[PDB]
Formats: sequence, structure tokens, C-alpha cells
Amino acid sequence: DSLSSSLKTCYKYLNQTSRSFAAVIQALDGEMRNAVCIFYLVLRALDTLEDDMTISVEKKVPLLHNFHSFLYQPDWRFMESKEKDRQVLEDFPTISLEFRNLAEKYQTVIADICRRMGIGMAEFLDKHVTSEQEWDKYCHYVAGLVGIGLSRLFSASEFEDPLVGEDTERANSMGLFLQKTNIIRDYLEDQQGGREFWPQEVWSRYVKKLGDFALPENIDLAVQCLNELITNALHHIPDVITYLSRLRNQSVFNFCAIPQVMAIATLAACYNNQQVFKGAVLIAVTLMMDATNMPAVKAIIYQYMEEIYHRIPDSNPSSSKTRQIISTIRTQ
Amino acid sequence: LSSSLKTCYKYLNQTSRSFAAVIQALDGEMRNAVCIFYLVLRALDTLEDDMTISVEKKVPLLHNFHSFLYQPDWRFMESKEKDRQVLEDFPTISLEFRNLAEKYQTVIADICRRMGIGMAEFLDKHVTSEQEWDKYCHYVAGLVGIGLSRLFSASEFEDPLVGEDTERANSMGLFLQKTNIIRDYLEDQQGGREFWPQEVWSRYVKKLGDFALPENIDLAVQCLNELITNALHHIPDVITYLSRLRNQSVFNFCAIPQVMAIATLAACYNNQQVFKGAVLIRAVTLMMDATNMPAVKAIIYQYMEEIYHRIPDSNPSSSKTRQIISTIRTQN
Amino acid sequence: LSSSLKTCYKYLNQTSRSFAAVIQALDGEMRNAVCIFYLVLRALDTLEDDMTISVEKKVPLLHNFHSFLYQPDWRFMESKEKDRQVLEDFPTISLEFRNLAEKYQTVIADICRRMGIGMAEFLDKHVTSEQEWDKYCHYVAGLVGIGLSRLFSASEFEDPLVGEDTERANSMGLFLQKTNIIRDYLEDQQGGREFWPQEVWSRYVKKLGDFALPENIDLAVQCLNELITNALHHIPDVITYLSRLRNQSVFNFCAIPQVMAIATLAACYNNQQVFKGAVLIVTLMMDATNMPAVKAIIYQYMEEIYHRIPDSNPSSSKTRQIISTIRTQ
Amino acid sequence: SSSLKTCYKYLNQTSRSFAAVIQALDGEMRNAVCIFYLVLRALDTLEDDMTISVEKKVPLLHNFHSFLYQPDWRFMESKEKDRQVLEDFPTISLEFRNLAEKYQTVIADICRRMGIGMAEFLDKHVTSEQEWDKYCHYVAGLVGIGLSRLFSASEFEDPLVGEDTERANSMGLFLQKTNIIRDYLEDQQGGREFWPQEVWSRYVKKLGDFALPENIDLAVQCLNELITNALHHIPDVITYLSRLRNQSVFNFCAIPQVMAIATLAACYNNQQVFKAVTLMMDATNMPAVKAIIYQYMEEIYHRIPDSNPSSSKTRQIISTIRTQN
Amino acid sequence: SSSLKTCYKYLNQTSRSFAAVIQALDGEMRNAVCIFYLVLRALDTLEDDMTISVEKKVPLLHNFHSFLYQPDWRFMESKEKDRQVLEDFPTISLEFRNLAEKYQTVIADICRRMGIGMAEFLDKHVTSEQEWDKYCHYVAGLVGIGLSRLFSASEFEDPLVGEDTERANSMGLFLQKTNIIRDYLEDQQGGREFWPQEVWSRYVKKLGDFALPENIDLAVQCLNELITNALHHIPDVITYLSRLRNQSVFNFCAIPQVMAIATLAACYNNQQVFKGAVLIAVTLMMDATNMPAVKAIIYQYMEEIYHRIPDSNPSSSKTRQIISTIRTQN
Amino acid sequence: LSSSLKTCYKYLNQTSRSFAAVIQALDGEMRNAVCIFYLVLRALDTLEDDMTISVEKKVPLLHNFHSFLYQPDWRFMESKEKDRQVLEDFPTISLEFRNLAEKYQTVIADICRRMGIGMAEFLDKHVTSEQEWDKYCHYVAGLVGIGLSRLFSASEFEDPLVGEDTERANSMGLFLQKTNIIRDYLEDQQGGREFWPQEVWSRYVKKLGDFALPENIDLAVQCLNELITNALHHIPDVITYLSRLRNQSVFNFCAIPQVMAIATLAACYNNQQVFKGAVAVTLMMDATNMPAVKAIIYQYMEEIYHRIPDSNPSSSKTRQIISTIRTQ
Ligand SMILES: COCCCOc1ccc(C#C[C@@]2(O)CN3CCC2CC3)c(Cc2ccccc2)n1
Ligand SMILES: COCCCOc1ccc(C#C[C@@]2(O)CN3CCC2CC3)c(Cc2ccccc2)n1
Repeated sequence: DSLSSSLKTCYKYLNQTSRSFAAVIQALDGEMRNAVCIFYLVLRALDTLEDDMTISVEKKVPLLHNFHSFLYQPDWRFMESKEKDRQVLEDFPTISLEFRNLAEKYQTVIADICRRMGIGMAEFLDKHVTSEQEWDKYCHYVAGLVGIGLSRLFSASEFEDPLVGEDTERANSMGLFLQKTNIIRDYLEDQQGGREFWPQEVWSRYVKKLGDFALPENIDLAVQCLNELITNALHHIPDVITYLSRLRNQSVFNFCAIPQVMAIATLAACYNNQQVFKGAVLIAVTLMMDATNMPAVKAIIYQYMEEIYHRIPDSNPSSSKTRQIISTIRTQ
Repeated sequence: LSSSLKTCYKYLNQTSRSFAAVIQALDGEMRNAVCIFYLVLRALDTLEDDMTISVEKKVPLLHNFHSFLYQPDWRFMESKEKDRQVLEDFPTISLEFRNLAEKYQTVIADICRRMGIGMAEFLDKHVTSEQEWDKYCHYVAGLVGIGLSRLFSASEFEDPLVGEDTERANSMGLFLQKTNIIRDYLEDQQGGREFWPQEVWSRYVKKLGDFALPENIDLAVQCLNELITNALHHIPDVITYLSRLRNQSVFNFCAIPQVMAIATLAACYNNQQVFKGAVLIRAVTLMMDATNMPAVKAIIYQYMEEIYHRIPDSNPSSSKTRQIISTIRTQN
Repeated sequence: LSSSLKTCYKYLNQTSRSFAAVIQALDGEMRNAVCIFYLVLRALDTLEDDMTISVEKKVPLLHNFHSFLYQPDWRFMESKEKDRQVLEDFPTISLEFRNLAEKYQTVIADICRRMGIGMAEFLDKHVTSEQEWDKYCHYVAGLVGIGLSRLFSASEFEDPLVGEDTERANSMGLFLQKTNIIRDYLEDQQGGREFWPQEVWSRYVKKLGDFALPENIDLAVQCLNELITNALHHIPDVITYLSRLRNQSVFNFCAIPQVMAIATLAACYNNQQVFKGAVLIVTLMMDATNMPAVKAIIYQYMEEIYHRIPDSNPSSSKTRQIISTIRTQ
Repeated sequence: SSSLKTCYKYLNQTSRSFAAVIQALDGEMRNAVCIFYLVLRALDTLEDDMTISVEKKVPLLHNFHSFLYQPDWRFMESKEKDRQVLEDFPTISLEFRNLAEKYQTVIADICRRMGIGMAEFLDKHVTSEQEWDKYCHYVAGLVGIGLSRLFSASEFEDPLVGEDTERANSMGLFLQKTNIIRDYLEDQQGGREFWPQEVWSRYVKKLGDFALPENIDLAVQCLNELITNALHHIPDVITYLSRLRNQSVFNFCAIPQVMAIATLAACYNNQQVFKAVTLMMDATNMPAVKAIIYQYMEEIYHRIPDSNPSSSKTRQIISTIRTQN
Repeated sequence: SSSLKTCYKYLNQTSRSFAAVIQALDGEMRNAVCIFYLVLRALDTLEDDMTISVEKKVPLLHNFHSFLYQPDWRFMESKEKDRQVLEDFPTISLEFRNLAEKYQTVIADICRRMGIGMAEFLDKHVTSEQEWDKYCHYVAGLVGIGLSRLFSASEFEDPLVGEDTERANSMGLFLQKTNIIRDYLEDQQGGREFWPQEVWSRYVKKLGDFALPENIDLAVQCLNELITNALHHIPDVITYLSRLRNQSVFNFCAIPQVMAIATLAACYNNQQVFKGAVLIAVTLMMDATNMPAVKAIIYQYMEEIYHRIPDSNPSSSKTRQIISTIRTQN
Repeated sequence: LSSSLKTCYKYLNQTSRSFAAVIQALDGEMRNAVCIFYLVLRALDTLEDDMTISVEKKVPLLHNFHSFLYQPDWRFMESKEKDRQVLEDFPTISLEFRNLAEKYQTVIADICRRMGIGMAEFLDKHVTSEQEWDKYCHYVAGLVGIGLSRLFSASEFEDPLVGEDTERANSMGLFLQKTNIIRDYLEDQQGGREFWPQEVWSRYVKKLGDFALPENIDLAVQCLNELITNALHHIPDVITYLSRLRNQSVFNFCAIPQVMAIATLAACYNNQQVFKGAVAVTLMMDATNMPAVKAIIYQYMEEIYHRIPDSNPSSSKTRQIISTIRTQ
């Protein structure tokens, strides 16, 4: 009871802002627990700055660029946000304090990722995503680097093999899969917010304005685009399996696998589904197993791949591509 | 990689609803070996099941099926069944069969050979005694359990004992087969197929189809309970078999189907719904899945109690049902 | 196998809806030893429950129960309780008890002896203070956690450190017992039994039975939340105790009931239904058979409670504090 | 950081017996134990500097724990060999403040309590055997306790390890009593007396009389009585070591204990103090450590002269250690 | 327990190479093995006492196992060094009876069968190599068998350990043969002969001749032949050790075996064996507490012997043969 | 047992004094696989070493050695080396090789091939740069560590992760190789070959053979310390690699040699004997568990550190790498 009330506040913020990762983060072994919790909170504060449209580009860029350094400015905080999670910015001193209490080896990793992410975020403030190549670049900045950072923390803690943090491509794929999935799922919500994440070079081959997919008379063209993007995302699954297969720590495995499975289940539920453009989407041998051991995770993944495979319209324009990537996933 | 192997996995996912995923999740060489084993048995079953194939043509097909595995160009183009693709493109499947290590080939062909003979033996007859019921189930399921066990031991992912104890392996197949036969009474009766042992049901009604008559519901349920009680006798062997597995991917593959079958019997016990369509596959279970032996034991024991709780003193098999469950409870 | 052993397992399933399966799933010798431990405790509990047994007749039965384990012909035929069969056919159970290895016998007899003293002590009084609550729960459940832990170590399936940690083993039992006491308010009130601590409920109403009256539902829910908050304080010990276990069958046996109790408090928290009857119960992509998963499940249930805490509730700050402590460390 | 590198440089320059096993500890325990050692090294250096007046030393020992939080604190007036850890204390304190809070609380608490005890024995010598235990508690028992709390706080060892302070105390006492008994001569030729007065007085008038040849006979008897006292801690030592589950921690704890026991077996009834199966097993697993311990107990037992005033007691404590389990 | 405390005093009093690893055994094995050792010590002390007439000795050996259940039994007429365990046998037997029946059963059965064998060799010397194995079985092989049965009975080790009496017998024979080889001179000077006559008679007329300087070269050749014979038990020793799972049991078993192997390597082609006592580098970095380390140590000692084999030695081929088998057996 | 397998182990013991014992102590299938691996590599090395074979003849023998494993009758009767028995009786060895499971044969052949190629590359040239020194060491040692790591995983006694780490497995080999090279300076000098990197020694004396002359002893020990400082940089990889192992037999096999090498570098550091002939807590624990191996390593690092002359041209470097190892 004597210990850090500032750390208790950090865990309060974690549960306040994260519905999908708080439980598995708090379940991580030893040192990984606080390091990952803090990593999530600083990223949350950085993301809130990027998302706040009341902050002009001119004022925002320097904040994004120096955020990694604010981690070492004890009294720094930001009181001008109107975003829902602004509490992490207004009470950033409590968070940076605990960040500075982490072992240096973890601080180095977190700061490096924050620095790089800030640079990438600034880069995209005055431009939308065009090519699929730019889509990967953007996803790398806001998610790929997170997978890389998390992996570096795992190896640094010694709970996982040095290889985990070294193979940045596989770590990058973990983040990209989760990011592309959410982006595909949150089309309608993002569109109603003025933000666009779907690659221009893809939706433009369907409609004149991305926002057109929101209108009923374009539902067909929309779903087709939806399926092309989902097909794109599926290409990360082989890396995801490789990455998970290298994990040896149960708490880390649960942390990494559960979110990936939920993401795969989301793509399966969105595939060739019109509800993606009308609102939010929602949820048998798999119901017998959880995503806590590799063979079960593989089984769960394959079930979802077949669920998508048998719904692939010969009609749809991505049919051949979708079947091909699923076959690649199946034949190991 | 291989175009033919990718094709095999495509056929596996297209034909197997409940085994495709756990199969694809199997470690190393077991994966292709079991995938191919499933496909060849699927082709064999498709031939036996095709009523447009005369007995004159069918007996030779069933007896020699195993040898077609060795003939590069063999295929069957006269099937009128839904899964005929595996027969018409058998060369692709047999090619992969011949690519498997010789030790796996020995197992698969031996089983196909013995299964073919057995199926041929039953083309002209229905099941009479309970002994004949066991014989039939051995031919179409027990031998499969035996084959799988031999593949596991041959691959060395499991100890030699798994493949050597054919009676325990046979019990695994019999339990699944009997459970399916009991559950599918109505669907089969409407398909002109009879699998319930005649020496058992003849003690209740004159025609097996009479159980579908509302005025015979009481006798039908009594018979149902007698057959379920019969199947419960395989449980001790199932627990023994599963308790011997050391490979997680193999455990998942074997344990899940057994748990689903047990859940099914529990849902069917003393349930009139069995004779009015498919049944409702209905505590301390909720918090645990079937991926570790102790949990599997607990789930199995819980289902035995669901049955025990419903045993009416007036049922003709009540004492026998209590007796076998009591044996399952007490055995360590 | 043995005729008498078959009978014991028959009795286990007759008197246990939530433990029989995980007990039967225990490895080697723990199976029979835990089955027998359950049965003798069921018998002791039935004697304590029977209101048709005068207190002066009951005190010796409770004090001497442990010695009856060594009396081949001892049985009790004057009970009218629902589980009386274990008392009327106690010779069958004591026989199997005497068939257990001596190391298990010693632990079981010792716990029965100590529990008997505690139950006898509370026959003429109700739980007053929260400290008294902990004491009564120690007698009927804490000692059981301690006994079970010693059985685990005795069997060698668990490290000696498991049985040695009597403090946290005690917390494992207290948590399950308090949870049941909280949930079973109405059931016990209509049975003439009172388990809610008087120093706590008297700050709300004049009679514990008053919580049954619809016009006190508000006060009732406040006391409910205060008791739940008290119970939550054992979770840190539970997590520490579970984290030490290395045998899968033992882990399932201990972890599942704790998670089920946690799920129960979450469902009962700030729930008016507790006073009108029974209350029924990431989290789905993981079950409770590995420690990290059990932690995640517990944390999800804690947020379930945290998010529903009313500012007006008199225990609100205390409730947040303990959940915060659980989350943070 | 260079500051953490400097800390390990000091660790190696100051510790002959623990530097290696400390650096071999798993994860978090490594830096926490390294820092704990350095701060204790700095405190002991202050405690031993005779050029520091009492009125100046007492408050320093009492307030040492507080310097851990003062970024700029350092001591520039020491003439001791390891004065570098005092002159560059800011480097050590910086790394202490970088440790997780749970380790900081333990280290600070122990330093505060040891400083109190050290100041208490500046103006006096050890008289009774009870005072001897009190003195050893302050300079060593508390160290075992501190270390145990760190092991438990790191989660590498069971909660019980840090909670059982008596067993932890015994670990420290056994090491300290062994070094005190062994270093008799060196201490006398240094102006310090650590052997309990109520013990040596029963053999001579002045503790320094043991050095003179004409008293060697009485010196060895006193020597054997003290060793017999020390042996009483072995049961707790076995109990403590038996609870360890982390190999790096076991090595760290077991090796020094065995070396200490080997030392008492060498000093038993040996005049130089005042002037089998073993070779096939090392101290890296509990059963081996036990075997080794029993071996040394017999080397001592087989050498208990019936004429020695403590003969009976010595035999009794060895007997208790043998029949334990 | 004052009586149990006395038993451990005797153990340390009589055992120099086993008391430490015995006292380090986990749980119930500790007292069971301690008692087992004390009873055998007493039995061996009687068999050794030459002041006891044969007609008076045979009964003692044959009925020794029964004295375990005779609370007051004891022997006051022994003049041997370890007579304390006999004079105060009541203390020892008391603790024996405090042991779990399953342990008592094993111990008494071994004492019985051992007593039979000892009595049998009271009037004869060891002739054939077959009889040497027989003799060693009676005084050591059965001990390995009894100990293994105690391990399995305690459940600290699998049932196989106590079941494979062959491997267990081999464990005992290797230790006994090594000690018989090493203690030639001491035994000879003590008036006892343990070397097999069919082996030594091929070199000299009397076993005692090996104690004469003039026969030193023949003595060494016989020595090498007997060592070559003992080496044949190594395969079984490795197999037996590789099946153990309890660390305290492993140390108890491995240390004495490694020490015996070290002893044979030191005695091989060594004249010192007939003049006095023989005192026992990748090995440097290893201790005998983990199977792979134990294997490595054994292999090193084998090459130590192999490298010293004389071309002209009458057993050279056999020695290289068994060593080669040990090197190759996986 | 097969007489051909017994013969192999006979040769193993004949040509190995520090590896035979730990090889024979390996679990299951690793035992014969590693034994055979050692034997073939010994043959290959013997060929390179033989100065009676012309470069025109040697090259082919090196480049194709990996193929001789599948040629039942292949052998070599023209060697003058001490271990020619392995070449002259290679058929006995290839036979057992072909008895190994395919997964082991693959690994072994691959390494032999890549090794032969690399070896032929230095038949005429000497070691120039340190970069080149690692290159040569990678060929005769580095690749061996990789092959071994792959056999551990192939056997499955070790996690797939072990074989995957080619970089640290390579460092394991380079560390042992540089140590033997540094130590055997004089023997290799009085033997004909030069392995010390030219770029390094040519900065102290004009002829590498000059270190053998008393009027250079000082310059000698200085170059010595500089090389040891180079080899020390591999220790962090060694510790990391060893820390991953889970099989006791494999750990003992890998750990003992690394520790023996470290002890060797500590004995040679700032030691003159290197240019003439040959050359507590630690004594309480052996190299069979990782924490003990760390402790032993650290004690040796201290033995070298407290002997670092602040005059030596490497003093700064030596302290820097040791500091890194200590705080790692
Ligand atoms: C490591 O400890 C984990 C904590 C488990 O804690 C507890 C605490 C109490 C009980 C209980 C009980 C009862 O005696 C009370 N009544 C309900 C069950 C039985 C018989 C009548 C039980 C149930 C129980 C009792 C005996 C054997 C198995 C389970 N568990
Ligand atoms: C598990 O098998 C491992 C092989 C151990 O084999 C053996 C064989 C013989 C003995 C012995 C003996 C003696 O009876 C003979 N003499 C010397 C020691 C004692 C008393 C007199 C001993 C010593 C012994 C006897 C009883 C208990 C423990 C050890 N060990």
C-alpha cells in the first residue's frame, strides 16, 4: 500500500482507454507488465495529439516531433486537447514519471519508437493514403513500429528469444494486420469523422469519392473494394503465424495471439458483408478451444479462412486473389 | 508449393467441416499424412455411398480401392455424389499419397484395404446384433482410429504404445461413430438408411421407421437410451487413449471430437427431440476448454452427470446406465 | 474397483454440483484423498446444520467428529438433512478414509478436529465484527484451503512451498466462503441462518432480515457492496497462491472455483436481484487453465465492477482502491 | 549508461567473494543486488574510517540511507582503500534511484537500520553472546533479510523467502560469525575486538592474550566454543537454502555458506588461527549442498577432543544437524 | 528422537563414504536407507568376527533377519571394531520397526537372503569367475537390489528401478569388485581371500604370492584381468543411473559409482596396489550430479585406462574390447 | 553394435582429447551424428594441413570432399599426417555417415562443402585484415558451430530457435578458433603457417616470426593482448547462445569448451610464456548450469582486467569490452 500511487493512476488510465488490451497487458509477466502498460499510455497520448483537429498542422508537427523528448521533461503536459482521452495528456507528468522509472533498456526502446512514430505521423498530416505501398508505410508508422517496439521489449526482458526483437519484418506484419483490419472495419465511423484511411489508388478504381461507398446505390462497388482490401490484409497472416510460433512465454503468447485472432475474426465477419458500410459488424469446433496454444490458434485461423473461402463470390473482382492467398496460408 | 498438394488442402477444406482445421494444425509430417488419409477415405466413402453404382461395379471398387493409390492414372468419372471431385481428380491425391514417407503409406493403404473389404461385406445386409454393430463401426470408424494412431506413432510425435494399442484406438472411432448413428436416426430413416442394430430395436417396434411415429415415442426413447448406454462403455478407453498423448497438436485433434460427441450424447439422452429432428447440443465447464487432459476429464465427467441426473428409474436400461457411469466416475 | 470406493464417488456426485468433476480429474492419489476429504467435511457440515440436534448433543459431535474417522461402526441415524446419507453410511466413508495413506489421513483428521472446535464455538452466536467474520470463515473454509494445500504437497504433485503457505491457502477458502455467503443472503435468511456480519449490517438496518423488505433495497445494496468490497481484498492472495501451482490438475481444481466466485461477485455487485432470489452469471477466447489467462479473466471482471461503481455508494472509494491495488500489482 | 558500467567496475574492484555470483543473478535481481552491495560497501567504509571523529561519524551512519536520494551527496574525506565509492557516491545513488521502487524501499530500509546498529557499537565492544548476535544482526543478519526481500520482490523466489526473517537473519549471522572467528589475529593486529567478552574472559584477562604462545591452549578452547555457537545456525541455513528455486539465486546463496562451513571445519581446534565424496560434487543443487555440509560436520566431529570444555555441546549440535531431515 | 539420533551417530561412525549422501536423501528414504545400512553393518560385523565358531556363526547369519523383530536381541560377544551396532542393536531394531512396513519388508528380505549367502561362503573361497559374481551378489548385488526396491517403494523413483534386479545387481557388483581389487593387500594381511582362484591360480600357486616383491609383474597382470572383468558392469551402471529422476537418489547412486570407476582407473596396471594404498582435463569443469556429466567423466577414465594398456598384457584384447563397447553403446 | 561404428569411436578418441568425452555424452541421435561430424571434419582438415599435396591437387580434394561422403570406396593413401587413418579408412566413416538420418546428413554435407570452398580460398593467401581473420575463422570454425547448432535442432533435443541463430553459433566457433590461434602462436611458427592477422602484427614487427625473438618480447606481448581483446568481443554472443540451451547434454558439450577457452585467454593475457612453450568461488561450481558458467566467466574477466597495464595500446579497448560483458 506504501508504493507508487502514480503507477496505480497509470493502470487506471490503461483500463479507461483500452477495452481490448488492458486485461492481457496486466497479465504479462514481471517487468514486461509496467513497460508495456506505459508504452500503451504514451502511444495513446501521442495518438490523441495526432487525432485532435483543433490543433493546426503548424502547431501539431513540433509536438509530434518532440513528443519522445517530452518523456524526459517532468512537468510537460498538454491542456488544450478536446479529445475524449485528453486526460493522459493533461496528466502526462504522472505517466512520464513512471516511464522514467522503467529500466533504461526499456526506455530506450519506447523513446525510439515514439520518435519514429512522431516523424511518420507528421509526414501524413497533409496527405491521404494513395498507393497500397503508402498504405503499408502509414500502417508501419502507427502500428508496425508498435509491433517492432513490443517485440524489442520482449527480447530485452529476456522472456522471449533475441530473434523476436530482431526480426522487424515479422513484428511489423503483426502491427499491420491489426491496423489494416481496424481501418477496414471502421470505414463508416471514420468517414463520418472527416478522416480517410482507405488507399486512394484502390477505392478510386471504384468510385470518385471514398465517401461514396456510404451511399446505398454504390453498395456493390463498395463491397468489392472492401473485399480487395481484406484480401490485401490477409497477406500478413503467414508472418503472424511465424511470429506467434516463435513465442515461448505464455503471458506474452496470450497478449500477442488473442488480439490477432480477434482481428482475423473481424475480417471474416466483414468479408463480402454490406453491414460494413451501413454500420458496425458483430461476431463450431473452435468454440472448444481458446487462443492460448499454437496448434489451437492455427486451427482457429484456418476455420476463419474457410469461412471466408466458401463465401468468395466468383462474381467479385478479387476472387482469384483471395483464394490464392488463402491457399498459401493453408499449405503452410 | 506443390500445385497438387495445395489442391489436396483445397479438397480437405471443401469436404471436411469438423476435421479440416485440427488436421491443418498438426505438427510436421503428420499434417500431410493425415490430410491425405482423410481424402482417400473421403473418396472411398463417396464410392460406397453412391447408389447409382451397381453392386457388380461397387464390390470391385471397394476391394481394390487401396491398390488405386498405387496406380498414377486411376480415377472414377461416373460418380453422381457431391464430393465426386476427389474421385475424378484422384490422380492428384494418389500422387501426394505416393510422396509421403513409405511408413505412412503402409498405414494408409492397409486401412483402406481392410475398410474396403468391410464395406463390401455390408452392402447386402443391415446391422443385426450389437456385435455386428461393433463390427460395422470398426470397418468405417474403428479402423480409422487405429490408422490415425499408427500414423502418430510412425511420425514419432507420440510413443509407440499409441499405435500398438489397437483396441483403445478402435474405441475412439467407435464412440464417434455410434454417437453419430444415434443422433442421426431421423435423417437416416428419411434417407432409406438403417444403422441402429436390429436385435436391439426389434425388441421395441416392428420396423425401425416406427420410432418416427408419435405414438411410439416412449418405446423410441427407451431404445435410444439403450444404445446411448452401449456407447458410454467406450468412455474408459477414450480417457485412457487421450491420457497417453503428449503432442499438443495431436491432443487437440483427438480430444475435441470426443468431447463434442460426449456433449451430443448428453444432449440426446432421454430426449424425445431425437425423433423429431436434430437435438439441442446443450457449469464448471464454461471456464475450461478441451486442450489439456485434466480439463478434458472434468468436461467428460460433467457430461456424465448431466446424463446421470436424467436417468428415470422406470427406463429399462436405468441400472446399466448408472453402472457404466459409476465405473467411469470411480476409475482413476 | 472397490465396492465402497464406488459408493464414495456416488456420494461425491450426490452432494457436489461444482467440485466433483475437478476432484475426479485430480492426478494419482490426490483423487481419492480429496474425494474422501470432501465427504467427511460434508458429514461434519450436515451435523452443524441440523437444527433438530440440541446444542448440548451437537457440541460433542463436532468436537469428537475427527475421532469417529477411526471408529469403523460409527454412524449417525438421527439427521433429517438433505445429505444425511453420508452420515447414515459413514462406515463406508471412514473405511476408505482409513485406506488412504497415513500422510493424507493426518492432514484430514487434523482439519476435522480444528473445524469441529470452530463450528462448536459459533453454535450459540452470530458473526459480529468483520474480524469475527474472518474467524468463522477460517473455521468452515479457510481450514479447508489449508488442508487441501497440505494434501497437494503431501502427494508430491505440488512443491512443499504450497502446503507451507497457510496464510494464502486460508485466503483461498475465505474468498469462496464470503462469496457464497454474500450470494446466498435470501436463501439463508429464509432458512433461519444469519452469516452477514452484524457490525456491518446493523449500520444499515435494525434486523438482517430487513434487507428482505422491498423498502430497504437501497440500504440493502449498500451493505451488499460493502461486503463485496471486503471479499475483494483476498484476490491478491488468490493470484499469488494460484501462481505458485505447477500441476495442471491441481491448477484447474483451484483456479476454476476462484474464477467462478469472482464472476459471481461481479454479477452481484450493486445488484438488487441479490435480495429477491438467485443471481446467475477476450474472456471468450481464453479459458481458466493457465495462469496468465486466469489473470486476464480476473482483470476483466474487476473492470466489470469498477465501471459500475456509484459515486453515492458509501464504499465507492474503498471499492476502487482494492480494484486499483489488484490491477497495479 | 556509463554510470551502471561504473557501478559494476566498483563491484569487481571491491568484492572478491561476491562479484561473480552477483553478476550471475537473473534479470532484475542483478542490478538491485549489485547496488545493494555498493551502498553497504560505502557505509562500511565510513564505519571503519578511524580518522572520522565520533561526533561526525554517528550522524553519517544514521543518515546514510538518506544520501541515496540526494543526487549530489558524496564524501571526500575518507582515507580508506575503497574511498572511491564514497567520492563518487552520486554515480551509485543515481543507479539506486533507477531501480524499481520495490527494491529501493528495501535497500533504504535496511541501510537505515544497519546505520543505527553500527553507530550503537562504535562506543562499545561485544560482551554477551546475545550482544554478539545483535552485532552480527546489524552488520550481516539484516543483509540476509534485505537480500531475501529482494528475491521475493523480484518474484524469482517464493514470498516465504522474504517473510521468514529469522531464517534470513541466520544466513547472515553464520557468515559473519565465521569471518569474525577466522579473522581473530588480523583484527587484534588492527585494534578491533569482535569475539564476545563474556566468552574470552573465561579464558584470559585480555582478548589479546590469545596471540601469545603461552596461552594457545586456552585460545583454542575459546575458539572451539565460538565455533560451536556458530554451528547452531546451520539448521536454519539448510532450511533457508531448501526453499530456493532459482538456480542463480541458489548459487549466490549456497556457495558462500558452504565456503563458510568449510572454513569453520578448518579452524576447529586449529592453532594456526592464532598464528572424500566432496571432490565429486559442487554446491549447485540442494542434495549436494547437504552432502557437503554433512561431510564437514564429521570432519569436525571426528576431531572433538574429549578434553575440550565444549566437547559435549559441539557433539550435540552436530547430532541435531545430522538427524534433521 | 534419541534412538534415531543414536542411529545417525552410528552411521557417521561406521560409514565414511555413504553417511553424507544417505543423510541427503529426500523424505522417507533417509531413515529407510540409514537403517538398512546399520543392519547390514551389524550382519557384516558378525560374518567378519573370526572369534565366533562356525556352528555358532551359521545360526546368527541365517536368523539375523528375525532379530529385527526381537526388541531385546543383541550381541555382546563381538570383538570387532563396529561391535557397538551389535551391543546396542535394540536401538537400531527399534527404529527399523518404526519404518513403514513396505520398507521393513524389503530390508528383512535382503537380510535373510544375504545371511544365507554369507553362511554359504563361510567354509569356501571364491573359485570361478561365476562364483565371484555369486559371492558379490550376496554381499553387494542384493544391496543394490534392496536399495532400488526402497527407491521404488518410496515412489521417488519409477517402479522399473526396483524391478530391473539385473541392473541393480550390476550396481552392487561394480562397487564390490572394485573394492576387492583395491583392497587386495589389506585383505591378504588380514587373512582373507576374495580374488577368484580360477583367475589368480593361472599366475601363481597361492593368492598370497602377489604380496611378494618377486611376483609384482604377475600380480599386475592378474590385477588388470580382474579390472577388465569389473569394467563389464559399466554398461549396466550407465543404464541404471540414466533412469533415475530424483536428484538426491541420483547423487547417492552416481557419486560412489564414479568414485569406484576413478579407483579402477588409478589401479589399472599399477604396482602400487600390491605395495600400499592408491590415492585417486575436460573433467575438471564437471561434478557427478547430472547424467551427461557422469557419462563424460566415465568416458574420460576409460580412455585413461585404454591409453595405459600394455601390448603384451595377457588381457589387452579384452580390455580394449569392453572399453570399445562402452565407447560405442548409445 | 556394428564394427564400423566402434571403429569410428575408436578414431574419435584417437584424434580428440577434449571433445570425445562430451560427444559420447550427447543424448540419443546427436551422439553418432556429432561423432561422425567430427571425424569427417578431421579428415578434411588433415587434407588442408598436408603440405605434400600440390595446390593443384589439394584444391579439388577440398572442393569435392563433401561428395566423397556418398562414394563408398573413396579414400586417401597419400597422406603423411598423424591422423591419416581417417583418410585411409574413410569408407568406414562414410558408411556410418550414410547411416545417419537424412536430416543430419544434409547439415553435415552442406558444411563440408561450404568449408572446403572457403579453405581452398586461403591455400595461397595469408590472413591480412581482422575482417579477413574472421573470414578464415568462419570457414574452419564458424561454420562448424552453425552445423552443430543445426544438428541440435534437427535432433529436436534443442528448440528450433537454437539452429536458427547462425550469427551467435558462428561466434561460438570463432571464439574457440581465435583462442587456439592466439595460444598456439609458437607451435604454428615452428610449423610453417601463420594465422595471426598480418594487418595487426605488421604494426609491431616486420616479420610475424620476429615475435619468437627475445629482442621483441615486449612488442610481442603487446600484439598478444590486442588479439585477445579482439576475441573477447565474442563472449557476449557466447553467453547469449549458451543461455538459450535447454538440453543438459548439449549444454555440457557447448559450455565446457567455451569456458576452457576463456580460461586459456586469461592465462595468456599479458603472458610471455606464449612466445616460448605452452600454457575460490570458481572452484566451488562447475560449468554445467548457466549461472555457474556466468560466474566462472566473470571471474576470468576479472583476472584479465586487474592485470591490464594502462601502458598497453589496447588497455582502453580491453577494459571497454570487459565492461560491456560485465554490464550485459
Ligand atoms: C487450495 O484450496 C483452494 C480453496 C478451496 O477452498 C474450499 C473451501 C471450502 C470448501 C468446502 C466445503 C464443504 O465442507 C461445505 N459444504 C459444501 C462443500 C463441502 C461439504 C458441505 C471447498 C470445497 C472442497 C472441500 C473438500 C475437497 C474439495 C473441495 N473448498
Ligand atoms: C542402488 O544401488 C547402488 C549400489 C550400491 O551398492 C552397494 C553395495 C554394497 C554396500 C555395502 C555394504 C556393507 O554392508 C559392507 N561393509 C561396508 C559398508 C556396509 C557395512 C560393511 C553399499 C552401501 C550401502 C548399504 C546400505 C545402504 C546404503 C549404502 N552399497
